[PDB]
Amino acid sequence: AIPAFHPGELNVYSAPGDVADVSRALRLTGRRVMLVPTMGALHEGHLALVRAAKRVPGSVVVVSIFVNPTPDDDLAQLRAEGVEIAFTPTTAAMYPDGLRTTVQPGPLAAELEGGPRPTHFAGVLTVVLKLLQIVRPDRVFFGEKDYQQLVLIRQLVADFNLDVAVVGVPTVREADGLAMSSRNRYLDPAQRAAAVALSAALTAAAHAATAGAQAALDAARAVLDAAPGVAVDYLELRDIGLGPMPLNGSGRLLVAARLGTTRLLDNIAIEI
Amino acid sequence: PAFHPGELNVYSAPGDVADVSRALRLTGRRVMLVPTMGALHEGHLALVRAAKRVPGSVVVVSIFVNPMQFGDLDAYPRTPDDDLAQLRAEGVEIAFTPTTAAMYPDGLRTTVQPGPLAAELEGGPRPTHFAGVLTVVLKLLQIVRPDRVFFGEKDYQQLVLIRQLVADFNLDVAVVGVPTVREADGLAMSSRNRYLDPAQRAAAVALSAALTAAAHAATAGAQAALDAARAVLDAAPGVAVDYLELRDIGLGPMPLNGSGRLLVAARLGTTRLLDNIAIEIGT
Ligand SMILES: COc1ccc2c(c1)cc(C(=O)NS(=O)(=O)c1ccc(C(F)(F)F)cc1[N+](=O)[O-])n2CC(=O)O
Ligand SMILES: COc1ccc2c(c1)cc(C(=O)NS(=O)(=O)c1ccc(C(F)(F)F)cc1[N+](=O)[O-])n2CC(=O)O
Ligand SMILES: COc1ccc2c(c1)cc(C(=O)NS(=O)(=O)c1ccc(C(F)(F)F)cc1[N+](=O)[O-])n2CC(=O)O
Ligand SMILES: COc1ccc2c(c1)cc(C(=O)NS(=O)(=O)c1ccc(C(F)(F)F)cc1[N+](=O)[O-])n2CC(=O)O
Repeated sequence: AIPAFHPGELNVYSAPGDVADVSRALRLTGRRVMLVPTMGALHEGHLALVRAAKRVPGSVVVVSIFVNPTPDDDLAQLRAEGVEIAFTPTTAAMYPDGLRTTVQPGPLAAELEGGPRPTHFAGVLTVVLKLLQIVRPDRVFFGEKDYQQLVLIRQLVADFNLDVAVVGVPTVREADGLAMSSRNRYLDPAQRAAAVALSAALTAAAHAATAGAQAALDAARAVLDAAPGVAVDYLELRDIGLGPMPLNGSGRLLVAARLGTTRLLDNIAIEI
Repeated sequence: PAFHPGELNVYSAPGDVADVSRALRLTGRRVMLVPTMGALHEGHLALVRAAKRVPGSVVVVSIFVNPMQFGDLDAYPRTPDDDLAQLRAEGVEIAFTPTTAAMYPDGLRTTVQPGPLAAELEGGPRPTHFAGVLTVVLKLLQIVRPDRVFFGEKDYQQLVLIRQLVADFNLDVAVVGVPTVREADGLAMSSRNRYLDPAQRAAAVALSAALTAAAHAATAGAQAALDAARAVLDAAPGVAVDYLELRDIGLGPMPLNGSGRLLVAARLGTTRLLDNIAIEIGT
């Protein structure tokens, strides 16, 4: 028997087998299954992931809420957007044999964010793989804010021959350009004001780039240097797959910085 | 890609087999995967026959000597003509024969990291071996998307780790272990048996004799079982034992209770032979 599912309502499932069965049944009825993986505390960046998923014709949207080891609020937000499935497993349900077979990323995981957090991406890719196998979506949606993460997921998909489409959704930003993040609330007024330097550096670089890569890097560095209390961890221009930047062509510029105790990240498309 | 039913269709491109598989599954057929490294013998054909018995099945047999799980690699026997001939004789409809470049276009990048079992027994001296195995098996399962996948029980550790992969990454496939096919004297079928000279082939009977001796001795307890098997191994000329271990059936971090598996590995000249058996303690 398929678990109960009411079209056009929010249906909540905490058991991996239940969401798996419902998803399978829905695919067999027409629908194109979309997955938006989250850690809850839904914000406007997640709204953008959900909206992108909703507009695929014949979509049913699954939003997972899972913290790797309000809910009331999150669920009402999903209802308001017309999401039909929430998948809300316990740690036990995801890891019933505990930590055992895992995903080992390629060497990109050791670079950039992998310096301060050398095992973080192993966890991310392990959980993303599991969610993909459980839900079996046609398309999975991620923000571009965590660009290295996104690139690693694309590697996962290519490397293990997964049959899902990975969709990256442009970063949602505050009115001054600060990339949305659960961390922004912690900034005091001076830090919040300084934090605009990250996005201003990157947008300056993207426009400076007609004058070449060095001009782009030097423009972003100059903007970051205008900001007090912004400790830059890295500022790197790479190809779009995060290898070495080619002489000209498309790239990505990534920054990370610490403001007081808070780490912020941002990145942007660059054309040289 | 063309699929002619009742004939052997050989596909190298992963995309071709993936498409044929998906199309079959959508027309009601259930897809069975028999993943092998070639050099096929009657034990592999037992896998195929098992798979064939599943009502409405279509059987895919993969043949791929996976470089990521190894002069070792160059030494592995390759007999593709015999292999395809045997499959056609068994009525298999799909053989999947990918190139190394098709499987590993980006070389080694994302991989499967097994749990701690991979560092024991066969894995202790070979620390990446089972990573290589689980990585290729994951890939073959994603490509083919079978309903069921079939392995022999002879490489029991490998089988258990595959069960762990399946569980741990929520794969939607049933894993089927098929009991080891044996020569008339008891010797486990293996693509490595061809490397036994006549004397070593005679002596090799000691593995299976030891294991069956232990399974019967076990009414007298674990010590009697192990000591029976050791005695048979010790009486055999030219058999050098690498390990003989009685473990719980999952080979996991739990002591032996009523049901165990007794594992042996031993070298005959340069040939390393494995075997195992179910053991019931006190029966
Ligand atoms: C489209 O615009 C944006 C802008 C920022 C975004 C997002 C979208 C999404 C996130 C985000 O979810 N961050 S998250 O750390 O909660 C997270 C972490 C891991 C995973 C993954 F699936 F990959 F494991 C997903 C999410 N997630 O919540 O989409 N964040 C950053 C944040 O949540 O702080
Ligand atoms: C059927 O004919 C052949 C020919 C060569 C073979 C094999 C079979 C199997 C291997 C091989 O390496 N198997 S193995 O990678 O599973 C292996 C071999 C020896 C050890 C040992 F524990 F002894 F070190 C471990 C493994 N292993 O399971 O990691 N090799 C390569 C080799 O022995 O170097
Ligand atoms: C206990 O002694 C050892 C000795 C070497 C080990 C390890 C343990 C573990 C690794 C290891 O995982 N290396 S690796 O990440 O490059 C790796 C991972 C997976 C695979 C495989 F293909 F098999 F899936 C191969 C490698 N590798 O080493 O080529 N390596 C090889 C290394 O670090 O280069
Ligand atoms: C039902 O009866 C049997 C009896 C023995 C079997 C099989 C079936 C299947 C195999 C076998 O080797 N299958 S396999 O080609 O996928 C394979 C090849 C090499 C390795 C190695 F250890 F070298 F890595 C393992 C497997 N495997 O079976 O886990 N073998 C073992 C062998 O040929 O040594």
